[PDB]
Amino acid sequence: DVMTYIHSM
Amino acid sequence: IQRTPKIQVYSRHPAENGKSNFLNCYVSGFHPSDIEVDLLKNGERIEKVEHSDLSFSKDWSFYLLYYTEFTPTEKDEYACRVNHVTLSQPKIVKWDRDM
Amino acid sequence: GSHSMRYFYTSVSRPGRGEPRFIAVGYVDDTQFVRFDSDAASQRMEPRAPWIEQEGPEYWDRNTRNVKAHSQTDRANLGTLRGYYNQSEDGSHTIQRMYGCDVGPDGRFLRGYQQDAYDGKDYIALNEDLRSWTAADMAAQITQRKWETAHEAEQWRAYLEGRCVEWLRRYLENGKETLQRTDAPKTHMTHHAVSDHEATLRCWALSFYPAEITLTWQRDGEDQTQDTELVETRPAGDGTFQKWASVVVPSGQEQRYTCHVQHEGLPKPLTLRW
Repeated sequence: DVMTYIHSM
Repeated sequence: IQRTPKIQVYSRHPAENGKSNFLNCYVSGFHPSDIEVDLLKNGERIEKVEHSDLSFSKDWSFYLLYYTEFTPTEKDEYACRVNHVTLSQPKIVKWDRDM
Repeated sequence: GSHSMRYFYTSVSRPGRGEPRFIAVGYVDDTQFVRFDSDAASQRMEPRAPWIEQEGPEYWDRNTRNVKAHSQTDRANLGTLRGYYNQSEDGSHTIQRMYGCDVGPDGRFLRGYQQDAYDGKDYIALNEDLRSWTAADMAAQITQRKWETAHEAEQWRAYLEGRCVEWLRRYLENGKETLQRTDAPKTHMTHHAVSDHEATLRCWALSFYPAEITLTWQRDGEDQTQDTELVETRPAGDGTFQKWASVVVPSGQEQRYTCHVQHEGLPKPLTLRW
């Protein structure tokens, strides 16, 4: 199960 | 900098003439990921070759497996031709049944 | 013993050409089970293991939604990091991300991780505590301050200690047959004359799982890396792995040399002699 929303760099 | 591929050409099982097998070309340790890998039978590119999904190792270098089903004979020579930005000409590695 | 779940993301900018390409792959231990490719036609997370096919349509809807979001985030990141480093729009650049979790033999959470690379070099990593960041350079420190303010570590910690471990345990259960197996190496030796004076001894390990293995040569019990060649462990194509180690020895002295094979599926290490 992948990660949820990832914050931009 | 850029990292040149390590190349291994090999069979899934020790080769027996007349018995179905798989021909593998495993390229690893390279960067960037853009690469072309072709399997050759007597110098000629084999048409239907599959490959694994792009992944990479702990040091961030990429690896891929290219493969095709084949039946070894005594006469046929096989090779893997690897085209990468680090290589002025494609590197052609011959299949050795004990490597 | 222990197990792991890992996702590997690669994003590559294609200047002159179209959008950057994003490729994601998921593994449990050394077995891949899913893929997403932003160039493929389906535009869905796809199965790549028999035991993931029993997951319902909601599984695939969620994993597609989230990994598609990741792909847009990593495309945004390529232009952002090009700006950070003051690089031209002409060159191709790569963002890689690895993340996942380990569980012990009891199935309890051991550790989680998330680390990012730019052009094959470390960029920023989540620290072991899953509460702080280690940045590699000045550009990465901009990202670190952004993620500190956004409480990005909390999001990852809650995932790595929660759904990562819960869904890994589920995969290990659903794929007991594949994932909780150990395949001991089938071993043999070959022997080829180099000349009258020398010969090559090659020690083979075939058909083993997991990939972790040690091949070593000794001469009269002494560790021997002089004249030895060790190839990288390689996939057989059928879910097992292969490795060999060779040494060049004086003809007639083959008896002095032992190959030592260590693998999780071997209750005792093997010694092979020609």
